[PDB]
Amino acid sequence: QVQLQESGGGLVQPGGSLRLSCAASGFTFSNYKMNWVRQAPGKGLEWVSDISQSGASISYTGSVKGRFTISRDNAKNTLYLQMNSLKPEDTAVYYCARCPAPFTRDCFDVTSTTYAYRGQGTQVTVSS
Amino acid sequence: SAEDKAAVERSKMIDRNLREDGEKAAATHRLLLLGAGESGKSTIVKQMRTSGIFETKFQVDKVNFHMFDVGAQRDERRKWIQCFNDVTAIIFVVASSTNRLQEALNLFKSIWNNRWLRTISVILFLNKQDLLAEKVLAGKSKIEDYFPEFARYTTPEDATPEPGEDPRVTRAKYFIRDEFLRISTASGDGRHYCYPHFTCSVDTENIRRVFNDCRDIIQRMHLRQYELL
Amino acid sequence: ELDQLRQEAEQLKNQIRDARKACADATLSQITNNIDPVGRIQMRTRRTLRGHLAKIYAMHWGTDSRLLVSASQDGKLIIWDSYTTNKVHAIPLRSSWVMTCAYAPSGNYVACGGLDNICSIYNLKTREGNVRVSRELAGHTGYLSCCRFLDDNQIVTSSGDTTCALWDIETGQQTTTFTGHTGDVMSLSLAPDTRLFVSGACDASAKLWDVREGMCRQTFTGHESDINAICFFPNGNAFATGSDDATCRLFDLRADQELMTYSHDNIICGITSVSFSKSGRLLLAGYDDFNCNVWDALKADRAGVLAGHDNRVSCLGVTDDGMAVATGSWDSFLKIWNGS
Amino acid sequence: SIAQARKLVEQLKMEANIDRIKVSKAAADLMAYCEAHAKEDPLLTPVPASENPFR
Amino acid sequence: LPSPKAWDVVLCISGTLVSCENALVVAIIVGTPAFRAPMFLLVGSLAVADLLAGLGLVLHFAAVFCIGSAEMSLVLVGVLAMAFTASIGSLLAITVDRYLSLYNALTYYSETTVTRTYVMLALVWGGALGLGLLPVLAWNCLDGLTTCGVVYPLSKNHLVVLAIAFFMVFGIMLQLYAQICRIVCRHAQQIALQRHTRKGIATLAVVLGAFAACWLPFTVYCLLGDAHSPPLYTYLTLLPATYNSMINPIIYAFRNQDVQKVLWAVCC
Ligand SMILES: CC(C)CCC[C@@H](C)[C@H]1CC[C@H]2[C@@H]3CC=C4C[C@@H](OC(=O)CCC(=O)O)CC[C@]4(C)[C@H]3CC[C@]12C
Ligand SMILES: CCCCCCCC/C=C\CCCCCCCC(=O)O
Ligand SMILES: CCCCCCCCCCCCCCCC(=O)O
Repeated sequence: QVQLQESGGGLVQPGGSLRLSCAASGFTFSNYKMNWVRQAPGKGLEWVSDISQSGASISYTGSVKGRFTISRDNAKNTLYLQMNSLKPEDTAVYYCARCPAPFTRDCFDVTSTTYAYRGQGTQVTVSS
Repeated sequence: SAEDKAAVERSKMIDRNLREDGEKAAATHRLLLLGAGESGKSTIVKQMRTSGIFETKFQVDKVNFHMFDVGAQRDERRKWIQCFNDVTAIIFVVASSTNRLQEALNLFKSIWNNRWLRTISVILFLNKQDLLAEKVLAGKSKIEDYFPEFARYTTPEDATPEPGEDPRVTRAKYFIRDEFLRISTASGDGRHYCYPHFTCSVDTENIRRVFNDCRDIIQRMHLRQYELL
Repeated sequence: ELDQLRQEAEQLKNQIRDARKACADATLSQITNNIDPVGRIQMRTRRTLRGHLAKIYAMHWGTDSRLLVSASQDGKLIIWDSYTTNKVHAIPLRSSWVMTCAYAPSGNYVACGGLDNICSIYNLKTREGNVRVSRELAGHTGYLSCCRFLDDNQIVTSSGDTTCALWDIETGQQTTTFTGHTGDVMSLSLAPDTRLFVSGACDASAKLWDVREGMCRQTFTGHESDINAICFFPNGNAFATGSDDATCRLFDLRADQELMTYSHDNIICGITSVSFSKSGRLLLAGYDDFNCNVWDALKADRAGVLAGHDNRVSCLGVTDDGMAVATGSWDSFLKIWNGS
Repeated sequence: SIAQARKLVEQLKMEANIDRIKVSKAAADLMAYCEAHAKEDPLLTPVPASENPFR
Repeated sequence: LPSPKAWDVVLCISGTLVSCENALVVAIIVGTPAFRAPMFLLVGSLAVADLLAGLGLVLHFAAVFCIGSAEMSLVLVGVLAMAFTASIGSLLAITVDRYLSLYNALTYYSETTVTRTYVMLALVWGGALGLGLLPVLAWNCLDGLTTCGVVYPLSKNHLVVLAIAFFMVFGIMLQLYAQICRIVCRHAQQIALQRHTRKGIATLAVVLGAFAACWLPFTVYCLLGDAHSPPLYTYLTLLPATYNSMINPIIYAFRNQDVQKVLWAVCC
């Protein structure tokens, strides 16, 4: 029974900061690769960042590079995103996703067609 | 031997139509075509010319090519892609004008690093050049805020600009191309390569490009067998 | 009103989990601790079948235990005699990307399907001596994954649009639709009585379906990745599954839980196919590392290895009398194995 | 989205109220079936080569 | 009756080694139905010719030293000449097949290739046979109507024409490999431009240097030598022509991947 539950989010102001957490259960956490995706009102799903099995390779998208920081804790099976200096364009729902197979170097996990190994998401609103 | 010598003879007539059919199929090259909605894939198909797959056929210098297109399938590609592990090449069409270039690059990376697709080559068509040429001259710098490192880029030495073409469109084109070559020349093996071309909307020379890329692919495979490359 | 329904679903899941945990008094591997091991299983190749020119992708035995059918990606469907290696039939398909085939329990029809969203049915009796297309079923909206005859006039299919269907061949129309999976359906298995069937999907889940009613009775979870294969235990009260997480598992219907797990530390590749033996004591599995493993099903101990293929092993089968095993792989050859 | 949740709740309610049996009884039945048909598994007890259709 | 020298024992040892190597190669090739591509046929032809030349050196030392006969010596000399001619022909055939696989790369898997391979094999062995019946008929000695060459039971014109044929074959191979080098250079420059030549140079040096440095001495000696030179010259210039039959299987057969996998599975 694969389960992923997100925590954090809420309403903040420009220039603020937040810390989103993702707790996983039902699989061997350290065998898989993890990533963060988001969906904005009136748009589709967008890939934000990814981190590998150990944490020696990290990848960011162009617009959030330098402001976000991803990390994982393998002993407590947790994923963390630290968001700094928010902007109004960062108002969206955020999801924590896992790649389909272990010991593998690629992933197909952004589909709207009900990808099975991601969570329910958490809402982040930035406004005055 | 009335029961035999007739079932043994029937099995030999079947085995010669099997070898005769496989003789025509050894002179034909099969391609896989991928794109998206924005990319002008339909115009390319038309220029070269509710079901699961479509097929088109063309012939160049008495050589035959078959090109296959995916129709009524779902959004998730990770299972039916494995059927295409012995094609000669994959043609990838990219509309170079939501951050759609980022997800195109992500799909290219997943294709490149997948097992059972590690020996297949890619021909890259960077479509819709006139849209970029019009957009970058009207103060629309989407590259500057979707790709920060474009602020630190200069034209490469091996650039061959067309006459009467501004430097800015040249920098944009070669930046977008080097984005794909960075992935291509990173985690290869020596067993497959990438062939990029700049394509307009409606053109008349893509057939020669496919011909030449396939010929180079087969020559390189052969040269790798003989320990000469 | 998503919050209330989600909370109610959570409460129902908790109740189900508690009711299941209240029953697991003992484990299977404890009750089978005073059982003699089977020993060492050596098996040897008797035949090799040649003639396909691309990768073979599916096979199926006939009920007489002598003839078999196979499907390749060169557009060919070949019917083989196994005692002699004579080619009895060779049928050219209209499409190249076939992914499944089936052989009727009576011996008069065959079927196939693939990436063209159609199921094609061929008549073998052929008063004029020519095999010709007899039927085409054209209702699914995603690629065809598996199919199995119930009788001469009914067929069950699974599709890569997250659905299963029961078809009446005579009129060419669907009779029942089975929905409820949220991922592509990969395999199905008919019961010995054919009043029920199990199904496994690319959401790490299996389900049990009633053919006449059209509803889902039980759902089984416990794997971690996509399920690729499934089959019944010989008496129809249990089944076995294999996934991409490199593990096999045995599930029971009446206890509604999991009983046994088959894995090892040196195996890091997925599983393509599974099958039982006639008595139900051995379990045979095929892998992506070009080999096949034979497990003792009552004690979760390895008992043998088959190693004869140079590419990915794609299909596996055992006859109704249990005297031979057939394996096919991506290197275009079929091999028959027997025990001395 | 609401209708899917309603259908899921209905299916869970249907699946919750079914009868179960102890694990030990099922294991005993499975072991009894395996032991009752041992003398008729040719892959477990190979036959002499005279009776082998493939040799 | 005559007491042998050390050179005879050395030749016997070389023949034994050549025979063992080529027998193993032939056994590996013929024992698998998947090795039926034309290049496998050409490599197998080369291996069979080398094996015949290997077993042909064990019938020239234990025939005039241990059985005391004369006709057998003549027959075995003819067999050796035919085997060497066949090996040269097989090398030329392999080179032409590689050039054609590069030049017609896009229409290379078809029945025309098989027909061409059959014709090439027929021509190679027909020529080898047609230059392997002179030592038994119409080219002998002990008649006064000829002059005996460096080898005892042969005339002089036979060696001269064989040398001319060898020079022609060498020139043809040089031209073909020049064309192959042009193709390789173009591909290498294109690859290296986009931030990606020792293999080519090393393989070419081995392939085109072993042949010349093993066969030129004897070929030149056949022209400059006569029947009055001491036999030590013939014993000293005839050894590299035998070492080439050991060098060839390593270059052309044992560096393939399928044969390496099969050998690793079998021996280990
Ligand atoms: C010992 C001596 C007498 C042997 C002489 C052998 C030659 C007569 C043979 C061996 C190599 C052959 C060549 C191998 C390669 C080619 C390239 C080939 O190019 C083509 O394929 C274009 C012609 C076509 O495609 O029909 C033309 C024939 C040619 C020159 C062949 C001509 C005949 C050659 C020189
Ligand atoms: C096709 C091109 C021509 C190739 C030329 C090959 C030359 C071969 C000629 C002679 C073979 C050697 C004969 C001597 C046998 C050994 C006798 C001895 O040991 O004394
Ligand atoms: C030992 C005598 C040497 C004989 C040499 C035989 C090999 C000659 C090969 C000639 C090429 C035949 C194929 C030609 C192909 C073409 O013309 O397209």
